[PDB]
Amino acid sequence: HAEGTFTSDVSSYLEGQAAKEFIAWLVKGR
Repeated sequence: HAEGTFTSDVSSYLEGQAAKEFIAWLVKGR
């Protein structure tokens, strides 16, 4: 922890994961 100090990963992962919702929306919209 200490903004860079590992923390980066865990967060980026949350982001990288979350994205799906919209990534798929464009199909999972009809």
